[PDB]
Amino acid sequence: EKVAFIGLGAMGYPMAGHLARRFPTLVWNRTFEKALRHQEEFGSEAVPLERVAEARVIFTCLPTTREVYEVAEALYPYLREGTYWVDATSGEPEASRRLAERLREKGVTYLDAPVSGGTSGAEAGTLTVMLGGPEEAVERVRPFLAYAKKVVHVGPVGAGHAVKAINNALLAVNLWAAGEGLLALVKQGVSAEKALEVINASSGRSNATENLIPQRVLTRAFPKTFALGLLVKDLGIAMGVLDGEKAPSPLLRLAREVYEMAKRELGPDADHVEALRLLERWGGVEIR
Amino acid sequence: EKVAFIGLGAMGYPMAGHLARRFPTLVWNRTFEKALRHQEEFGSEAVPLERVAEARVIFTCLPTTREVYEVAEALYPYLREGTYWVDATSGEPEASRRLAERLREKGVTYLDAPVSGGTSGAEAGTLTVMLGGPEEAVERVRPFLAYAKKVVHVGPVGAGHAVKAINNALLAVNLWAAGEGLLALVKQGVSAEKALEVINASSGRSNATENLIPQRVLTRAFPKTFALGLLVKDLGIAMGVLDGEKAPSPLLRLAREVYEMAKRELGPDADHVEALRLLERWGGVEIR
Amino acid sequence: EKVAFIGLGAMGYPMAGHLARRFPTLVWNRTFEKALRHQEEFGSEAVPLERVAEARVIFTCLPTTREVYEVAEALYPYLREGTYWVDATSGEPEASRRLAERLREKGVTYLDAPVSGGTSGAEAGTLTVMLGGPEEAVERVRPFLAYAKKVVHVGPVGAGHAVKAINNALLAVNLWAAGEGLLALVKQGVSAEKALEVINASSGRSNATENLIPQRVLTRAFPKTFALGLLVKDLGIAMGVLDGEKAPSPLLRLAREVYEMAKRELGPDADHVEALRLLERWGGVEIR
Amino acid sequence: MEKVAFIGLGAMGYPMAGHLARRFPTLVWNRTFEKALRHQEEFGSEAVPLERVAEARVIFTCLPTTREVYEVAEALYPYLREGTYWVDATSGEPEASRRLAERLREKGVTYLDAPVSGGTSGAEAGTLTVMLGGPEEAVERVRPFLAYAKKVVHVGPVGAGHAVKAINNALLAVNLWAAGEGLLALVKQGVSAEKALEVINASSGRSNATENLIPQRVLTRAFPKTFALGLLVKDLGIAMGVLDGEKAPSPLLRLAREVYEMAKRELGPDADHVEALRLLERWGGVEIR
Ligand SMILES: NC(=O)C1=CN([C@@H]2O[C@H](COP(=O)(O)OP(=O)(O)OC[C@H]3O[C@@H](n4cnc5c(N)ncnc54)[C@H](OP(=O)(O)O)[C@@H]3O)[C@@H](O)[C@H]2O)C=CC1
Ligand SMILES: NC(=O)C1=CN([C@@H]2O[C@H](COP(=O)(O)OP(=O)(O)OC[C@H]3O[C@@H](n4cnc5c(N)ncnc54)[C@H](OP(=O)(O)O)[C@@H]3O)[C@@H](O)[C@H]2O)C=CC1
Ligand SMILES: NC(=O)C1=CN([C@@H]2O[C@H](COP(=O)(O)OP(=O)(O)OC[C@H]3O[C@@H](n4cnc5c(N)ncnc54)[C@H](OP(=O)(O)O)[C@@H]3O)[C@@H](O)[C@H]2O)C=CC1
Repeated sequence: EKVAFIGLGAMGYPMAGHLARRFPTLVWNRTFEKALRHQEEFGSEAVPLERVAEARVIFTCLPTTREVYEVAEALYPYLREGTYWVDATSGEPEASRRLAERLREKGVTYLDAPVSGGTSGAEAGTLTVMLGGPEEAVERVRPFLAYAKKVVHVGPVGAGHAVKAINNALLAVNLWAAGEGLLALVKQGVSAEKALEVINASSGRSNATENLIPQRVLTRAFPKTFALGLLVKDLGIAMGVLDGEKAPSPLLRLAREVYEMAKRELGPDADHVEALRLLERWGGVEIR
Repeated sequence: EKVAFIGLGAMGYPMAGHLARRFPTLVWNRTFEKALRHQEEFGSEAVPLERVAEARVIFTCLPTTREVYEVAEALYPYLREGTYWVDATSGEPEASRRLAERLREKGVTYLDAPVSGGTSGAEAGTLTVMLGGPEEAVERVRPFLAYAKKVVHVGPVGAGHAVKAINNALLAVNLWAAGEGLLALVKQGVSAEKALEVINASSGRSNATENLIPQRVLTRAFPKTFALGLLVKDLGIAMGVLDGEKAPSPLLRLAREVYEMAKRELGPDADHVEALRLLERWGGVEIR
Repeated sequence: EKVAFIGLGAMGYPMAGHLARRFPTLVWNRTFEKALRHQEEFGSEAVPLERVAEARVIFTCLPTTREVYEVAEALYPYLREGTYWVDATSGEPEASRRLAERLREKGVTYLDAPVSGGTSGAEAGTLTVMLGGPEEAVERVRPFLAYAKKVVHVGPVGAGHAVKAINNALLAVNLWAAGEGLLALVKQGVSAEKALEVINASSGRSNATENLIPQRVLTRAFPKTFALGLLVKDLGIAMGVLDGEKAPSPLLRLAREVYEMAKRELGPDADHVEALRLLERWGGVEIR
Repeated sequence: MEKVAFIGLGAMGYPMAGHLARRFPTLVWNRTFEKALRHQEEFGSEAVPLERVAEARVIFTCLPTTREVYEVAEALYPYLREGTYWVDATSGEPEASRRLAERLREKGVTYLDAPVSGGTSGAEAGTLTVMLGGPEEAVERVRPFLAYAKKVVHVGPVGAGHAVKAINNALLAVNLWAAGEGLLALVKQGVSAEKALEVINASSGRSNATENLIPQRVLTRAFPKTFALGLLVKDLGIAMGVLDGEKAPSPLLRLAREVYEMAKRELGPDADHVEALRLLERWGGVEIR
């Protein structure tokens, strides 16, 4: 059937590409040049936002729930009953539930579907998806997830965003702690390369030490794939998840504050892994 | 040639078993019944501590450098020139360098060779070894490491212990943060099983979420393989490493304090993963 | 002119008494018994909630903004233009700003006016008031604050609540840090009494070391004046203040988590200063 | 006749030795000797080469760290006479100071750690608080010579004074920084820092930091230089050593050392300790005033 994608960003562009190669796909983006470019590259069709309502399934991958609200309100007058809204934005659980209630007024079923895998996973089409919403709706949308591999239904609306936020909080902690430790080792003469060869074959290994630090930090490449400002935004959502019960969570709480320092020192558009540059700055040595 | 192993503990017993099946091996343990048991099971030879001096390579896997010192002093009169001392204890860099100096007076070459892989890695014989010491000595001992797989030379004496401490600090942080995050998700109705299925296929994954939490926490098994007290001891050594330059290290500094709380609440002989029981206690819910 | 006071708790009862001495005063309490008692003691007049709208100045001293909202909704149909609402509740800045906007629709000017000084200060009529609101409105209500001594205009609506929350957050940090410090000194043999004599005459002094620890901890008296659960609640409001700009605030964020630990270990009913009992438990020694 | 001597005429030492100079015949020495000469002209002390310091019955030192105390002790070692007292006002290390005490004992010299609190203003007023560590007999003998102090407390054996000083400064650090985080948040939402402090200083959250440092140095934008940020970090380092004794859970104090290290790395060790708040203003994009 016909699907539509809104938000052709670092993640949305490649994600919509997989959709375009499997289904008749309509695409829209605020900066429309991206939509025209996408049409030429993948066979999708660039359309005015209003036409997105023609789709059986509408996909969004925007910065925050705030922007998803914006596009939903713009489409509200045209939305048709029986339509599904798959939101791949790393959004806010509560605001998303309110959005789902609003969409139901038009017979549109909303599901939070944030993802993990980065731009490389998006390009490969192997993104892990954490779905939140009705089981019946989940079954209906699974076949349309052409850009994913592992798809997990984690609960009702909002549960997906909650799991994504916590996942990113763990990534943040793992990455920053590794930075602190490696900086200390490098300063006393240990090869960062050697330290990681050991760590990645030991109990302290994480996706951060295995697939981010060696490739982006040791190489000094620091490619831009996920804005530091967006990671801080996710950490903020994670704090919201922690506020539910407010059980003692000193480590994750501190994580939000340290990444905020990095954001203030390096800027929101720096890559998230560049947060380690702050440690290098204070340390007076590069993790190299 | 002859090798000898001192300290048949959770790690030492299986480690010495690999040596016993490759080389003529002598074994000794403070609680001697363990040595007699080892001899019966692996074909090693239980001997008085003094006879360990007959070995070309002496291995130790004790609690701390303090105990390595105790054993070394007891052996001083018997140590023979040309002997190698491979210390698999998760020891202190500085104290080990001092010990290496005094052993060098007897013609004994000390190498810090701490390991990672846990009791399961020790049983399989796939331990990762991080060696600190002279290049020539490293090449001489490699063939005797029958309980290892990945063996990395990370620097001079003490460097091995330094890397191990940092590796364990990363494990500690990764593990606790995961606990804080999963606790929050569980309290709002999300299955830890589901959350981990997502996380272990996402960017927040780590050895802690992949191989410790599902196996020990979700199952409620909490097997005893690595004492919480020893992990706190390792964290203490890591803080010594951070003290070298004293670059801002908020996350790792906090990690030592939270695990200390767990130790004081649960006892030093609880398994290190049981630290998460403190979070379950505060949260009033089990991580499942 | 006529005034009305809502909420005759440990703070409100004496506060309304000071008002009764100067102006015709109407009083209301969730439970009538207290209002009748007040009338019989001060000459105020106990009335049904509806009559409170007859006053020129309405005062509220309730548990939280939630209750202030409840009373506001009940009085809304009766509120008259040109009326002032002075809220002495330790409320939430944001929710209170929304309330002020709602009340403005009725020509009612809301001013947040939390107090410090406790029951002793309320009884003596020497409370310190931190006012948030328009300059002209502040000048208008100053002469009505019969229960106060120091009255300070700290900013726009919400600023009073914000200062109250931050103040208690600082009290929390100062008290806990002092505990960690004193615990270490006591463990190594230093007299808690002598340590405090020095500190209280030195740069590290605070109201906590000066008027709380020596009188309540060293003596083991631990009198109940401000519940630990209430301090945690105020710390929560403080985190909300922090959330406005989200500038790096590691110390204050950590403070909320450590007091939450105390609350979960000792219970909400324990006095706030008893939080140090948790440190005593871990340290294995009393701060005395 | 009996004389006293002071080594290290710094921010603290200069005025401290001034109080001694107007009270007893005092010999003074400073690495940068021009400082010693100026002191003689200003207080009536006698600037002399380091060797003459051993002529004193009581020798005072107020140097950066125990390290400098050590090298000055070695230089004087061959001249030290039995029966002399060494009053060390340096904010030093407990353990290193104990070894120094043993070493000095070889010459019949009695060491006492006597770190102080009160800042340069307290030093000038002669109202410093002193925390003594050492033998009761020695303490009683030195009390009458502490002309720059008001409150004097014997807290224990050698090293105990330095320990209490380190913890005191750790508390100051936490109090000052937390107030900064809180004030930064308040100013950002339209709250008057001046008025907020008036309330806080009349409430439970008050501390010496909010009462006598922030209003006078930050709100005014004056940021006078009286106590180097680098030295405060050094003190926090010593405080961490005190926490290492038992290693009971101490999250707040541990974190305090890390945040001030950040400030030191960003602003430099020679900035004033209170300038650490400039880092918060930097991140906040607003000044606390
Ligand atoms: N990058 C990564 O590695 C991962 C990111 N995510 C999450 O995916 C989401 C998007 O991230 P990413 O693709 O990197 O983001 P980018 O910044 O690359 O793209 C953001 C997209 O949102 C659009 N947008 C922004 N504001 C508006 C608006 N007001 N109205 C309409 N469209 C708007 C942009 O349009 P325009 O082109 O006009 O600017 C752009 O298409 C975020 O929630 C992020 O946290 C999840 C997993 C991984
Ligand atoms: N367990 C794990 O998962 C891992 C542990 N390590 C490190 O390995 C080292 C040992 O750990 P683990 O095997 O779990 O320890 P255990 O507590 O199981 O064993 C400790 C061993 O040291 C011996 N020992 C203790 N005190 C003395 C002494 N005074 N003189 C002589 N021998 C003594 C014990 O003898 P006895 O039988 O008489 O008590 C025992 O053989 C530690 O440094 C630990 O941090 C490293 C990686 C993994
Ligand atoms: N400032 C304050 O508010 C307080 C400081 N303290 C403690 O007092 C001690 C001194 O602080 P402060 O007075 O501010 O320090 P300053 O940096 O102002 O002065 C340090 C003094 O030590 C001397 N000095 C430095 N290195 C050497 C050396 N290698 N050999 C001989 N003399 C040396 C200096 O000599 P020169 O003139 O040649 O440079 C100077 O007289 C520190 O331990 C500090 O932590 C305690 C309470 C308060």
